[PDB]
Amino acid sequence: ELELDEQQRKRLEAFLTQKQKVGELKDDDFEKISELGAGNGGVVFKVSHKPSGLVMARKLIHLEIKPAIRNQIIRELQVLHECNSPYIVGFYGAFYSDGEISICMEHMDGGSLDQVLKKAGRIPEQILGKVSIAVIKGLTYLREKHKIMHRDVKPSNILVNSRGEIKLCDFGVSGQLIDSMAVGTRSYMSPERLQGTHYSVQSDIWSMGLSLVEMAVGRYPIPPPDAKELELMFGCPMAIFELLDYIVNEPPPKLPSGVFSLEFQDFVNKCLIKNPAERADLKQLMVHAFIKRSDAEEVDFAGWLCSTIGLN
Ligand SMILES: Nc1ncnc2c1ncn2[C@@H]1O[C@H](COP(=O)(O)OP(=O)(O)OP(O)(O)=S)[C@@H](O)[C@H]1O
Ligand SMILES: O=C(NOC[C@H](O)CO)c1ccc(F)c(F)c1Nc1ccc(I)cc1Cl
Ligand SMILES: [Ca+2]
Ligand SMILES: [Mg+2]
Ligand code: NA
Repeated sequence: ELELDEQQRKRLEAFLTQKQKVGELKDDDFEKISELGAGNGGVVFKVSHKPSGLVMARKLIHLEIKPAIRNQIIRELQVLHECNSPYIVGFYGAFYSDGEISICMEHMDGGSLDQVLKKAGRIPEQILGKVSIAVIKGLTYLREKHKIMHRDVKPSNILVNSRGEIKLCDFGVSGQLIDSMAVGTRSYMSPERLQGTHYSVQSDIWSMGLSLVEMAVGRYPIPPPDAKELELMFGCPMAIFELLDYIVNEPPPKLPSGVFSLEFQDFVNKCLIKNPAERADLKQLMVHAFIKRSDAEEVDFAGWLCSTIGLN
């Protein structure tokens, strides 16, 4: 599942060749083009790297900490130069400057899936089959090649582009950056992680499953939509601490029946089993009926995406 396509192998080669031409990244070398969005502790800009002419996405994480500390995150982040996969957002470099840490990456012109979902309303099952393949492959890659688990799968961390690529970002490559930060939503965290118990890649599988249900139905799915909400949805509020308690104590969300294929409902159900030991693992998901069916479908993801977000 980590074997590269010809077109994929080529795109990777092109990104690396371009990358080699970029030297050490420095603050003054960037011109801001626009604001891509912001989280609970970071802002992201679309920027031009003046010298190279490359357009990048630059994330600034404003953090006030001794030169000692900062210099350590920069060190761990250097691992990103080794994360090369069609399913992982490309990295250019990381530097510290005037209080904030900068992480420069490949700009994804389709933005993140939370943005796409807001535009689309809900994302069709066949499109989510391709998204599922990408996420599982991206997680397999991180695990196999870098012994890293993502730790923060959610729609805003899956990015897409007009070429039809789907990629993960914001994965836990640096332990120190994770600690020095660590308030990001806990709303996609597995029950085991919320309970302080057992967490491995199994926990990313839960987050992917919950993210797929949200994108399929068009709404964060906890607590479940009542009969009349589903009726308006297809024809066919809780405070954060209340929501995390719900996740730990109540049965997992599921897709509504009768609108999605049984293979897709079964796939999400296997990702959402509360017991991480019973929950499917990457190897099992890679050969799940829904994944095999989706891999065989010729889905024009870029055409769907471009039409939907009005790209162009
Ligand atoms: N490489 C990139 N290309 C295009 N858009 C990007 C890229 N990286 C980030 N973005 C956008 O920038 C937004 C802000 O990113 P983040 O600061 O990581 O916040 P978030 O992921 O939305 O929320 P938190 O901080 O985890 S709660 C994302 O939601 C994406 O829409
Ligand atoms: O950025 C991260 N989380 O979201 C930040 C949010 O803005 C906080 O509110 C993050 C967390 C831990 C870590 F180890 C990283 F490497 C991170 N960033 C990160 C990882 C891979 C790539 I390719 C690009 C980036 Cl940027
Ligand atoms: Ca400067
Ligand atoms: Mg993010
Ligand atoms: Na600056």
